[PDB]
Amino acid sequence: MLLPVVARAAVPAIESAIAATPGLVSRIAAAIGSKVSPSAILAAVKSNPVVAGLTLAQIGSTGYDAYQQLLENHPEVAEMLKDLSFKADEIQPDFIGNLGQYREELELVEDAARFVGGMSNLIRLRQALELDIKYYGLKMQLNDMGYR
Amino acid sequence: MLLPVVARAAVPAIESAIAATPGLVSRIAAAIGSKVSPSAILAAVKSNPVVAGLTLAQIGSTGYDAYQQLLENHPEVAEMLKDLSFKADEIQPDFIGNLGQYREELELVEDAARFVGGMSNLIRLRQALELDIKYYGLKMQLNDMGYR
Amino acid sequence: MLLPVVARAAVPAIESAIAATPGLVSRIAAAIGSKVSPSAILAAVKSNPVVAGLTLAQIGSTGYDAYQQLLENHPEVAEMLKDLSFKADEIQPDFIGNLGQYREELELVEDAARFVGGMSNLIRLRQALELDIKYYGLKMQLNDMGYR
Amino acid sequence: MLLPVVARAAVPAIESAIAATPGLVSRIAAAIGSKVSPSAILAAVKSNPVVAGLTLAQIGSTGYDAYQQLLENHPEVAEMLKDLSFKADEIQPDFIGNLGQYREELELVEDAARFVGGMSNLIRLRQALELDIKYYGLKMQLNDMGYR
Amino acid sequence: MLLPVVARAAVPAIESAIAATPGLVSRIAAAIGSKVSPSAILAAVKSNPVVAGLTLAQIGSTGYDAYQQLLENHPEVAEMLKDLSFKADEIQPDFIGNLGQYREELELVEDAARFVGGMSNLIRLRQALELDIKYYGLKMQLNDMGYR
Amino acid sequence: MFNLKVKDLNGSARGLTQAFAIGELKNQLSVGALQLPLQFTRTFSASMTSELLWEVGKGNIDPVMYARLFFQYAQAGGALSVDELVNQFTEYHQSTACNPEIWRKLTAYITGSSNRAIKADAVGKVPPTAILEQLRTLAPSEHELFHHITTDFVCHVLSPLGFILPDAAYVYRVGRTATYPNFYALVDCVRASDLRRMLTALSSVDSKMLQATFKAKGALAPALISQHLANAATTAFERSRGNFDANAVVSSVLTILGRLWSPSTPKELDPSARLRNTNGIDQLRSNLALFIAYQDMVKQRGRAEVIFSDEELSSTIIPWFIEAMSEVSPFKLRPINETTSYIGQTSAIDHMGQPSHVVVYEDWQFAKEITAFTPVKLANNSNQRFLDVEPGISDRMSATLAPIGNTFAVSAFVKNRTAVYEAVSQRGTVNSNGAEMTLGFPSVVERDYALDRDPMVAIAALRTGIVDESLEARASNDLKRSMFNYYAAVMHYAVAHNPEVVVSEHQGVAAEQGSLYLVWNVRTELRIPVGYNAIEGGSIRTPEPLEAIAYNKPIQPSEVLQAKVLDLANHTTSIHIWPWHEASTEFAYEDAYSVTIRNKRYTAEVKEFELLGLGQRRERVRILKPTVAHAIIQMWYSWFVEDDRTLAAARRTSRDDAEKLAIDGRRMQNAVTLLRKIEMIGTTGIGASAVHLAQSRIVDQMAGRGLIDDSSDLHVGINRHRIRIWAGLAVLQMMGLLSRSEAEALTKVLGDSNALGMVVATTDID
Repeated sequence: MLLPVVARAAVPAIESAIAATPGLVSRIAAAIGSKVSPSAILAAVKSNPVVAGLTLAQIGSTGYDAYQQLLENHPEVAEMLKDLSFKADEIQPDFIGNLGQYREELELVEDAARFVGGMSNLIRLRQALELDIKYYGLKMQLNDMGYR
Repeated sequence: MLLPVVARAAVPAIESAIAATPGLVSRIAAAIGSKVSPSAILAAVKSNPVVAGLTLAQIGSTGYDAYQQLLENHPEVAEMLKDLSFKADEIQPDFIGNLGQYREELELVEDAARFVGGMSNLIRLRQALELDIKYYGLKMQLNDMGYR
Repeated sequence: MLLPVVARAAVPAIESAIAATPGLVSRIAAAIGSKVSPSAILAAVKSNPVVAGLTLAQIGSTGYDAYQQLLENHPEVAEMLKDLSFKADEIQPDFIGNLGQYREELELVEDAARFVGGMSNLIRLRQALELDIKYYGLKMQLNDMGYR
Repeated sequence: MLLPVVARAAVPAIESAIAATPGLVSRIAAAIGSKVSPSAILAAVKSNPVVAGLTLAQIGSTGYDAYQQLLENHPEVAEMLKDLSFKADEIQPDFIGNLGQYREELELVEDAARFVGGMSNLIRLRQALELDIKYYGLKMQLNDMGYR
Repeated sequence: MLLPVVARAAVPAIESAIAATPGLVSRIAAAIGSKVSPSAILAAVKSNPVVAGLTLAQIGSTGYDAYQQLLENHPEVAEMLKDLSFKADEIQPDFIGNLGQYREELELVEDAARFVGGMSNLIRLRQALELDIKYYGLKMQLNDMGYR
Repeated sequence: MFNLKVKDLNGSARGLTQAFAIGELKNQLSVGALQLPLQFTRTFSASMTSELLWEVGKGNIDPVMYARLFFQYAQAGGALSVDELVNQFTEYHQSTACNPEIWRKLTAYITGSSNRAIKADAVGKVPPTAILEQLRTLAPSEHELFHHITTDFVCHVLSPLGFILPDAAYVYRVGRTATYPNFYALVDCVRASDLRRMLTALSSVDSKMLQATFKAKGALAPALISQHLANAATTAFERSRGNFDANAVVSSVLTILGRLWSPSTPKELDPSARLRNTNGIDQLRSNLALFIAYQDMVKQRGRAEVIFSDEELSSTIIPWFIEAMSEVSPFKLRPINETTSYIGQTSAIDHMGQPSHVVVYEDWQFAKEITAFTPVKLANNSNQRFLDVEPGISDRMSATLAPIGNTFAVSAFVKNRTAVYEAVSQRGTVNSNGAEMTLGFPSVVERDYALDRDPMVAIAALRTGIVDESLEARASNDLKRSMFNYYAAVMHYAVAHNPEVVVSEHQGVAAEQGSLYLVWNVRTELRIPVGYNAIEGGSIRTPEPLEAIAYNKPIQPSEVLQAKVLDLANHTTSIHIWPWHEASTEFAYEDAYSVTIRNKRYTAEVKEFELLGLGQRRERVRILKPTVAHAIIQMWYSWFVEDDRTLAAARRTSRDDAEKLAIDGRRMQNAVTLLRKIEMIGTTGIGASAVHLAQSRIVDQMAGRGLIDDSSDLHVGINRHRIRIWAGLAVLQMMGLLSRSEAEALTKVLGDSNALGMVVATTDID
């Protein structure tokens, strides 16, 4: 059973998406494993928040707010839905041998960062040295007039 | 009496459905047992929240949000409303005979889950052993460069 | 003295009723018993919450929302306004003689309810006996597999 | 990752910017370092709030409100996002020689301020001595009538 | 720096004022001391809340809400903004010579107010002795009936 | 340091509010409309119990701590529940006790003879690892903790006979026990008593008659051993059988307590005068841990139903629960004034008497011991490794940390907060908002260090009530347990300091049948409410346990709160299976001291082994983490930085003269005590050695440049006070007690005050 606080905003968004197109109804019926009829998949949405979350993962254009509301209400549907929703992304063939060419150089970045302090300290030191000479001259002249 | 917060959403929706069609007025008069006039069925709705829930279940295209809001604000009515609004689902002829073939499969699934951990752990381990080898090589190379 | 949160929704509703028709001005002047001028009835509404609720009970279409809001925010006026707004329902002559025929039915229903539990338990038992037999077989087969 | 209260305002602004022009897609792809595709940069935004802040620093017309809302609901991204978002201003050639001529003015102003009180007291004293004589006469006459 | 809560309501107001007319751009550039470019005055607004208050004082209709919101969220800017944003009121020719004729009047008013009570009590006593005699007769009649 | 607004307590601190405890996501919760007074006088609290190490490989059976290992394996192992765990253990024990073949086969193995008797002299020895490895094959299961409990049962009954080697040992860790019982913890304390009744029958098997006939005759057949074990196994199995559901016992004894606590129960469902006069209901009625467990029960379940016969069965199920509690358990009944005495409170007072800021803190004791070990494997691809302690490093760091514990008290932190808030106060009443509350609990940040958890997620859990789903189970299950403990401890403190409590019943939205909540009747003698209620009548009725703290007086803690260090020194021969890597840290460090001597900069590097008395860089050694020391130092640092930021915010808008001089003198007094504190740290064991090494690295670098020796009156003193401040920061840097960002910010705060100049200005004489 799905809670009514979620269901009030979750049901008409799915119904409007079905009224927009029925080509996603066969997709969600083959995805969850229910009957292809809209009343059957809507009853499955009303009776199971996991099925509701899988439908709100199949459509997320309008069902993003309802997905966030079911997310904020039930945590366990998210803990199970991260496992049930997993697509392994395509990896490049050149990726690991390409990443081997940067070992010589990330080491150099870290050996600088340990000396300077933080990462932000390194970035700000880099910007301060790359900065123009007239800013150093302005700093010296404000110190000459007696300001700090 | 019916709650005012419930009534402000329940009364104009029912009256709008009445002004839409009077066949539903005759239908809800036959369903509840009140007099067929709109004033009589509305005086029943404003008096009894069970009868208000029965009418908001008889009209369902336009009264869904008010129905779920009544179900939010009155949790005491939910048992009797679920008992009175009940239909037997049409069961399939081949269903239990098809189900008895799966005792061989579910037993193996549960025996694997007993060894692994949870069913979430079984899903994640099946995904990992289904995963490509390049990701294992990538994790080995990040460990080789000195990154945990 | 009426509350401002009530009055900000009550006063434009009464103004809209006056802009709808001026016969209701004479009607509420005869009902409350104030002067027939719209300024006098609009001053009486802001002066007395009882008079405000009586006006919102006189006019019915647009004033129902402001009437329910007044009934929310003013609990002390509720019993007095229920007393001042009382009308006897029309009773049919054959109602009591028709009711007297039903004690034979109701006594048996109350005895069966005392045996079973509540009326909800009686309804659930009547549904469980009225249900199909394949559900009994399905329950037996899920217990046969070992699932409870 | 990015909070949903920020993301529900961030995602439609990025969607409107991409639907308005596709050149800013290539701009943010070269700026952040993601793939040029809208799905990839939107996934980077939804995954990393620093990347979301870099995109909202790239697009500036309709992204200021989402940028400030991210700065509200993410206090810890602020220093690193400021260090990453730094454009040095173009200093004029005449500025420090122009500033070298105001050492005469500023020292006299500071000596008079140390005499009077604060800079606010110096400004109020200068306005009072610049003010019209009729105010002095009015102050004298109001004191003469017995008012202070 | 400027708070984001102020900034969200402050920055598009100044942008809409510049889009309304460019004659205000040179006005606020002369008033603050910025360059005539809108990017320069916008950087000055986003950097200094005193400059933000001076710009929201120069544009008056569309930025009064952002002005009051800045004055809510920054109590520190208020005294310095009142010191900078000052214009002398024009005094009438015969103002003090006209005011010299009221020492006869206001002394009598204050001496009467001391005997009466408060100024509110003197106003209510003046209205009670200005009021018609039929109210006195009605008070005596309601006391004749024993109502108090 | 957790800062909350006592007025907007919903959006401020939802994780500790009673509206959230009984299911109000909205702010709608009533003032005390319909009421019924109550007086609580007892509570089930746990003892002063911290985690420890216990070994299982020996012939002993300790039933309470095998129960505790079941608790940790079921809960902290990610398993289902200790209820299901004890159910599967009863099934396992039934299968091995009602089977005669097993107790013959593994006596044939460990005696060596199937049919013929053994003589008294030809008695050999088999180690218990071997009998475990064949018990795994004969009587299979999936839980090692059953094979251990069978193994040392048979080793206990054969150890006087001399058939087993006493050599091997083997050790696990046990975990941290909560103080305040959940509904599920009450269920588990009912199942653990039945498991203890199971195991104490196995613990009493003697084999004295078998040993006596062995000595008297000279021989015995293996059938006597196989009978004498399989009789005792069934005598424990007979104790195992015939028990109640712990769920259906606790849910039935909590529901009737609900129905005779509430003021608005129906007359129909209402306990009659027999069960109400049950011997013990008068004691379980005035109990507080049961109230908060009832709230959690009806929170989780939603409702409650009775199963037992409500007249005579339930009037003899109740003393079974009373016996399960009153048995030696983790949870013992104590008076309500005893359990929450480490909390303290202070406030900042207006001229009318009204609080502006209220501080609530835990009083701790600084633990000042530390251990250094090295991990030594047994075989590759086997995590059976064991680990050797090293004195001469742990002794050095203990002798360094022992003076630092004598300068970091917890009362002297709130005592400095109060001086700040009295020194920056204006003369004007506080009406715009309630008195803001800071609560200093070092235990939150201490568990954040102990579990390697971001502090943002714990502060977010206490703020918005909910926990995060992204992080793993072994941190989320401790976050939720910790959060329940904070809610329960707040209500024990509030009820023990306002004993005038009156039970209402929430039925506004009413997503339940009946869910109860207390209200308090504290008398105030104030006029403007902190929080949001009405102050009418000389006393206030508040529903929330935190406002009732916001109206108290200053309270002084009578007991410190103590955390003890884990024990690696005593059992140093056993092998260690518990995760030693999460509770130990890598220890390596580099620092450098720079000083300018007449327009020339001189730098002196230093390493950690040069400070520790070592000559060679050893790289295997690991320190067991000092989470209590690190938490106390982190609370001190965050409070120092916050006080300085508030004085820098008030000095700008003082607009006065005497108050402005007071703020400036407060800042100067503050920074010089900070400087003297760090400099007193820099004279300890590691610090003095860092001084004596960095001076030598500086002096042998001025060798080429001939320079004239200076006055040696003030110059020695100035360079001494600068090198000691450097060493004092470096030692707290090298132990984990201070991050480099916070040491650097603390150095900036000490540097921009000219604090060393103001300290040397009192080592001159005019």
